Amino acid sequence: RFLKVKNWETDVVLTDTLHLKSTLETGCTEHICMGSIMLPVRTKDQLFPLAKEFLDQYYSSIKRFGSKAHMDRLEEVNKEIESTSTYQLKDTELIYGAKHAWRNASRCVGRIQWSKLQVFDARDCTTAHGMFNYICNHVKYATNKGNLRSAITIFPQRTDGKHDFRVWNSQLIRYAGYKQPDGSTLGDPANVQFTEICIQQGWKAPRGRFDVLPLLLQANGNDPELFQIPPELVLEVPIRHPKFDWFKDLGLKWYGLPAVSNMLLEIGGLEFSACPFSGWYMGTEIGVRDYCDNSRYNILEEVAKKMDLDMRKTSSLWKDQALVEINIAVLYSFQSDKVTIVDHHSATESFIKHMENEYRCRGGCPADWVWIVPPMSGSITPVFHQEMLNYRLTPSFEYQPDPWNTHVW
Amino acid sequence: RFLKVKNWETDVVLTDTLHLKSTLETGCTEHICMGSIMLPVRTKDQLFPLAKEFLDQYYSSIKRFGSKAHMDRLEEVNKEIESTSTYQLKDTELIYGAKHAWRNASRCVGRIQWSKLQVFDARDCTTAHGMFNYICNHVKYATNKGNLRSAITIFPQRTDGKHDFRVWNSQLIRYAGYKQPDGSTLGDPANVQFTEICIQQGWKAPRGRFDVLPLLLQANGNDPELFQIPPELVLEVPIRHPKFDWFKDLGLKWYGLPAVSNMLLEIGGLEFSACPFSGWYMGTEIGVRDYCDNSRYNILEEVAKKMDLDMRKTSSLWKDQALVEINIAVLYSFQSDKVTIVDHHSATESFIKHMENEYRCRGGCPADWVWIVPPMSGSITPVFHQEMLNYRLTPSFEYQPDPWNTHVWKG
Ligand code: HEM
Ligand code: HEM
Ligand SMILES: Cc1cc(N)nc(C[C@H]2CNC[C@H]2OCCNCc2ccccc2F)c1
Ligand SMILES: Cc1cc(N)nc(C[C@H]2CNC[C@H]2OCCNCc2ccccc2F)c1
Ligand SMILES: C[C@H](O)[C@H](O)[C@H]1CNc2nc(N)[nH]c(=O)c2N1
Ligand SMILES: C[C@H](O)[C@H](O)[C@H]1CNc2nc(N)[nH]c(=O)c2N1
Ligand SMILES: [Zn+2]
Repeated sequence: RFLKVKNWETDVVLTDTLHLKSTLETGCTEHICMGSIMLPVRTKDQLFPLAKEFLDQYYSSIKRFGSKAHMDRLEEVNKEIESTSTYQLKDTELIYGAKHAWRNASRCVGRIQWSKLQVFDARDCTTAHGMFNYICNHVKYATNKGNLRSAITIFPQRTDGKHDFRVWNSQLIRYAGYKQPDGSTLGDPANVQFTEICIQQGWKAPRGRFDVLPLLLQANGNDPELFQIPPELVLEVPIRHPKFDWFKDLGLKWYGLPAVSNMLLEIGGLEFSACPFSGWYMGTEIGVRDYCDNSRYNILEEVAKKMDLDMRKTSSLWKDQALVEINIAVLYSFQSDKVTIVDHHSATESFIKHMENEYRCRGGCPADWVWIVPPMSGSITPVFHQEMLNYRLTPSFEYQPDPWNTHVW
Repeated sequence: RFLKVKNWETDVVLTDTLHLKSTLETGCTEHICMGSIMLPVRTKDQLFPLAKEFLDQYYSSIKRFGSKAHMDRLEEVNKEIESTSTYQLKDTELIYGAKHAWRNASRCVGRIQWSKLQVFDARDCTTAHGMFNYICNHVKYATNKGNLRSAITIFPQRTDGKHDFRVWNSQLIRYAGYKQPDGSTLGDPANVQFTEICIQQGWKAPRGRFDVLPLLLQANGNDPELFQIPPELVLEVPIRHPKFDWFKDLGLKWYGLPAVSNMLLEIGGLEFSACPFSGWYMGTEIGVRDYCDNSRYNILEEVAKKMDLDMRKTSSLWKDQALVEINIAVLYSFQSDKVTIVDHHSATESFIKHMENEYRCRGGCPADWVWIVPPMSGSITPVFHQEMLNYRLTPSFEYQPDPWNTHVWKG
């Protein structure tokens, strides 16, 4: 019932009690571990337990548990659900809920930052043009001229499930991908399907390698609509290397603002299906994953060639050498252009400190080791040596089906 | 039931049915995943089912399930258990068992090789001197002048748990570690406690940075005895770098033969508490873990110093740079001396081919992602992108308590 986690580098042992407050299921059983699997409406009856659980933790958090104001709010929400089949969160609850969904995100190494989140309440939004406005304002606020600030914008909650708000983009800012007669892929291969949806809905694709995609926004269950984000709001960084003068000629760039927009925020049983949120990048996300995944920009081969490495045999570690250089360049470029970025050493060191705070202050910290350990140089980061327990707490961010599969036109 | 795994790089989807044969528990529940936890006397009653399950598996593998020989062997083992409380494996069953424990080892990336395992049957062994002789022969056979061959030596099984055979070394070949009065460590800090035991038992320590430890061997529940492996049997590689000529002057070397000696082999309910096994290295085990863990040789700083990397900010990626150079050095050095080694790209690519094969022919391949993914350059290896299912099959290799924690000293 009480669980221990050990760090094998430092011998520090922490005791987890927070897992006993775990609501949702993991995918694992006593017979099988699904730890490495990527992906493993509410009737009146289901909603009240969920609301009570949430309000209890909320009132506890402001040191008012069992107070008249606590009991009063529980009755008010109970009455509202009994009458309307749903309920509305107070601003204070919504903010607490959003901060806690981030605090609970077991796959996020950046959670030391969880209490500094700007929450933009977009529950009064009714159209896609309204959504576009809210999103530009979020983009501009979060970007802050390179001095990035964490933010989330929360559109109206699901009702009967036929009037869903959705941002169809997987992130607010991404690059288009196009299949060519050639048989190869121009731009980002991850976005080929989405790019085609944009085209089939009207978008004039410039057909380049780094074309910022249009937002495709769905309000109130309606057909989604296209908008170009003002370019002056999309802060991009040209990638150069501090030692290699040829690096700029690869013609690489990335965007400054990582902003996930396809997830669902669950607070007190309510479901916010459009809740784009953003922070700032850890360097490896771009340099290792975006640039080097075989199925992404896949640039290792071109870079290795320019370095004049021996690509005859895997054992020369030519991939590993090129990988480090690409990642030095990402960090140097962002740092030179004064755009907030964190390297994997710094971010994992901060996460270990955050785990210790959470264990000391909350009795635990759900973490998914498979996600938390950076995709390069794993064991030279402290997280590699840290046992982590993974479990699901609410409020939470959850995955949801891509809208093009669900939506009826 | 069927469980699917997806490779996110290739979109190849595989279907597991083999998990239906898993008996042991994982540590996980519906409410918690213990996937990153390092470590998550049998009665007759519990023994016959375990024997039967094993012999059914063996007899199926040789295409003799339900034969007279299968039935006679069940009857014979049954009778042996009831009368003597245990039983003895036939040589053939021991071989099959040890190969399968390797095939089932979900933390092992090298399992493409599982069917090529030399099994040395050391069940007639009775003394520590006998164990020493068996282990020297294993070392010489496995080493094979650098052309490494996988092998395992299997000492007598547990009886009442008061008469255990144990190799106290965690690996047959490892370097001493010595804690100095000033709190620094000479040699391998992983081996400090074990080094202290060896010293106390009477080992004369040379006190250098790469002193091969003596074997500390326990037979039949007796107090363990020290033995020095003949140095001519301990193949070592001096580490140098193909471009950096100062690399040699770091004074680094490593041994060629990775040989785990502290695990317990379970076959058909029987427990082999001393079963040292060996293969060949994947470079990262030495270049990443042994050399660069903060709690091991910890050479990153000195290497990066000598490379004149910018060390004042982690964001220069100096550690990552020095890490790649060290790992190039390890593979170059082994290759130059003709000692078998595999790089992490080759080994993971082979593992994925092994895993796909296993899914087709066996219905699955239990794998622990946390261990299988290499400790550098994770996502440029194909295993990073491969979903894996982890479950426990027998025969198996298991952890067991360090023997200095449990041994009853006879004096
Ligand atoms: C402030 C700087 C932040 C850093 C450095 C950071 C770091 C990261 C990284 C490296 C990942 C893994 C992404 C991947 O590999 O696909 C991630 C995932 C995630 N983060 Fe953060 N994060 C930050 C801010 C935030 C914020 C502001 C939120 C929510 C308000 C958030 C919630 C999440 C969630 C829910 C995931 C899992 C996403 C998924 O499953 O695809 N993070 N974080
Ligand atoms: C032949 C070449 C082999 C290679 C390249 C290889 C590779 C590896 C590696 C890299 C590990 C992880 C070690 C660590 O990080 O501590 C490992 C673990 C393991 N291997 Fe292998 N292996 C080989 C042969 C063998 C053999 C012959 C056996 C037994 C017959 C074996 C059984 C195991 C077991 C039980 C583990 C888990 C060890 C633990 O939990 O500490 N492997 N293998
Ligand atoms: C808020 C935030 C900050 C930060 N530094 N990084 C992120 C993650 C963003 C930026 N880089 C990857 C992207 O994550 C979204 C996709 N998450 C991984 C994923 C999940 C399901 C399916 C596919 C897939 F790639 C989000
Ligand atoms: C047979 C074999 C081949 C091969 N290439 N590698 C190995 C593993 C050996 C050599 N390198 C590390 C060592 O692993 C032994 C123990 N594994 C780590 C471990 C397990 C439990 C607890 C702590 C701990 F560090 C074994
Ligand atoms: C199959 C495996 O779970 C998958 O490749 C994971 C591994 N770890 C990851 N870790 C992070 N941070 N992001 C990812 O996309 C992944 N992908
Ligand atoms: C806490 C964590 O499980 C631990 O550090 C693991 C991670 N993955 C590993 N993987 C391998 N191959 N060997 C190891 O020792 C470890 N250590
Ligand atoms: Zn699990």
